[PDB]
Amino acid sequence: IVGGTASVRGEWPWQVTLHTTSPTQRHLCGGSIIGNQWILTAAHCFYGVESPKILRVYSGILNQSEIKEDTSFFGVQEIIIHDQYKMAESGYDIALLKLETTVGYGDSQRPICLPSKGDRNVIYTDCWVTGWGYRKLRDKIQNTLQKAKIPLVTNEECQKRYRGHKITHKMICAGYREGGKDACKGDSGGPLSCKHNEVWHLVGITSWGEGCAQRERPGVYTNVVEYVDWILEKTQAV
Ligand SMILES: COC(=O)Nc1ccc(NC(=O)[C@@H]2c3ccccc3CCN2C(=O)/C=C/c2c(-n3cnnn3)ccc(Cl)c2F)cc1
Repeated sequence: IVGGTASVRGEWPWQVTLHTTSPTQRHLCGGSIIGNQWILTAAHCFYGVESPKILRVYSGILNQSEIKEDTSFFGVQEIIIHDQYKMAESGYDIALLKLETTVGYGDSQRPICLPSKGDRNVIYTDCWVTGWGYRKLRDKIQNTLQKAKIPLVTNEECQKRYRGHKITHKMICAGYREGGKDACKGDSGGPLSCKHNEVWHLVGITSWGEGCAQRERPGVYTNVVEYVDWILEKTQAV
């Protein structure tokens, strides 16, 4: 996160840190708890990931220093990547992780609500991007979970900012015209959470952008409301 501040413990209880153990253990991507065995993240996180056996999901973490060999995590049973996904810049940048065990809900770890189909017309005024990513393009994974409040940008304005790309309605952009506050390397897959009628909704999945927090280069997120039926298909299968 560029231009962010340290979060408080339990502020984003749906935020997870997805680690890979190959070749050594390290933070790979952010993610969100959406169900007791379901993590919603970005499909691009799994480039070259051959098996779910190298993945570890950590919930209820404020600081990366909380994670040692003895720290409990959730194993990943299945990686489900959207069938139409090719690359982040083309859309469909969405994946589900089916966990090997159930997440026990509490004040440190709980699910974020998916946006409603009726909430497609609603205007979100209080949106936040969170993660352990870089603070500048050449930086490092941060110890403490950072947060930044960012305004949502219309599809029309976002398309003006990205000539040469096709910004579809399955994408949602966010950022200040002048830049300064945005997601950066290591934040991808994490949430873009918006508070509406005192309830937090998973509005976007941190996906891509040209650089980090650049003037007139908003962050591009998977527009979660457009994938609600896909999420239900995968998580509510008979
Ligand atoms: C040695 O340890 C490390 O350096 N760890 C470390 C650990 C993890 C990442 N993740 C990434 O780079 C991941 C990642 C993960 C898997 C496969 C590929 C990629 C590439 C994209 N990506 C981002 O985080 C997305 C950046 C991003 C962004 N940036 C543009 N350029 N940089 N940021 C601007 C706006 C928005 Cl919305 C973004 F979402 C990097 C370094």
